[PDB]
Amino acid sequence: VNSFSGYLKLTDNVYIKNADIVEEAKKVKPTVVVNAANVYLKHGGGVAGALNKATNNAMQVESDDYIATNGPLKVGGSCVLSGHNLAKHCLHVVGPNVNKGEDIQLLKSAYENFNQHEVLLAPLLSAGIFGADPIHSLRVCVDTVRTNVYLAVFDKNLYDKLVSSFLE
Ligand SMILES: CC(C)[C@H](Nc1ncnc2[nH]c(C(=O)NC3CN(C)C3)cc12)c1ccc2c(c1)S(=O)(=O)CCC2
Repeated sequence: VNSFSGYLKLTDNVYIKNADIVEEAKKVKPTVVVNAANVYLKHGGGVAGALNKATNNAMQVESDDYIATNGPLKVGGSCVLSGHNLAKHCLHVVGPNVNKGEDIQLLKSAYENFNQHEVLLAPLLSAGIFGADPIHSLRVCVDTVRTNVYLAVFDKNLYDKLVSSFLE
């Protein structure tokens, strides 16, 4: 149904909210929820772990079956799989992990995958333990994505810092 509410409008197509992506998926019922995935689709912690746990492990079982036949994804790449009880589809997107030496330039490619979907619920790519500068990831999102993206950032201090820096 894509019933997003309580979001700050950053541009004509980019919205942001201090919220848990899992709780947003449950209320909004989006056509697409984006997962901050790794190349082998192992959803053990962070955003991936929260989405997988909200599907009672159905996402991980489906992901293991995909990996068995198709092998790993590439950094900057993506894969559409079922969204289970959280969405119609889950778009698993691999952003670069700069804390593991991955190229930050690939973050533009990661966001480009959002342009295949009219409207998406998404986390801020490569933030958290992936180590990218969150203000830079927001700028790559604004500059790259043309479709409607609703960003859920589950940290009030980070949300306030991003909004303040964007309004400069
Ligand atoms: C920046 C940070 C605040 C953000 N985290 C989140 N952003 C939006 N929704 C979220 N729900 C939960 C959660 O733990 N949800 C569970 C509580 N439980 C009730 C459900 C966390 C989270 C974030 C964004 C991107 C990435 C990461 C973290 S990561 O996982 O460290 C590496 C991958 C890239």
